[PDB]
Amino acid sequence: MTEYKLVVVGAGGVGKSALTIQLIQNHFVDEYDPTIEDSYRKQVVIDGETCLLDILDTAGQEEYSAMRDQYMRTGEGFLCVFAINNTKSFEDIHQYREQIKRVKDSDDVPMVLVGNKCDLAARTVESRQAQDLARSYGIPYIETSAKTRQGVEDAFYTLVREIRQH
Ligand SMILES: Nc1nc2c(ncn2[C@@H]2O[C@H](COP(=O)(O)OP(=O)(O)NP(=O)(O)O)[C@@H](O)[C@H]2O)c(=O)[nH]1
Ligand SMILES: C1CNCCNCCNCCN1
Ligand SMILES: [Mg+2]
Ligand SMILES: [Zn+2]
Repeated sequence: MTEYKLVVVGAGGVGKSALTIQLIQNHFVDEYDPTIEDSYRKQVVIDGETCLLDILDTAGQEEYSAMRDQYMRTGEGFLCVFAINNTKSFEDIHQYREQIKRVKDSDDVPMVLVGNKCDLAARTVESRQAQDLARSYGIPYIETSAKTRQGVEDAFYTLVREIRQH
């Protein structure tokens, strides 16, 4: 069975753990819920393929940046997750994509840009400029809401498709 090693990157609080738990466990978490599992596994069906998903859930804080260089190196695809209500997290996508190309030694790693927290009305990152940042990266863009399950599978499965196409 094909195993897709996925790594969730992005600034702190954008919903990296929420997107991961909503995919593997079908349950939404907030600040009060534990998010220290880091490593996840689940058998899913993507485009008719029954496969195994290895989700490497990383922390977004700069304290764990040196810890992100060690793991995620063994990752194949990456979800560059930001929050549509936080403009800094969207422009922080710059330093995370650049941190993956330096661990991968490659300009085109299987990658995906994720705009999370779409349920909230206080959008500060218009989808237009997010679709353009992902287009300039040459990677797909997925708008998600880990709170309402919308786009959650679309983000992880499209990144898996990115791995296949690479
Ligand atoms: N409304 C809404 N809130 C969300 C969504 N995803 C995450 N959140 C909220 O954002 C906060 C951070 O969630 P979390 O998944 O831990 O984000 P994180 O990027 O993993 N943080 P860290 O980098 O420290 O691991 C929580 O309060 C959570 O409820 C979403 O899609 N919608
Ligand atoms: C709350 C949940 N923590 C996830 C892992 N991060 C360690 C530091 N985070 C600060 C608040 N983040
Ligand atoms: Mg987290
Ligand atoms: Zn945290």
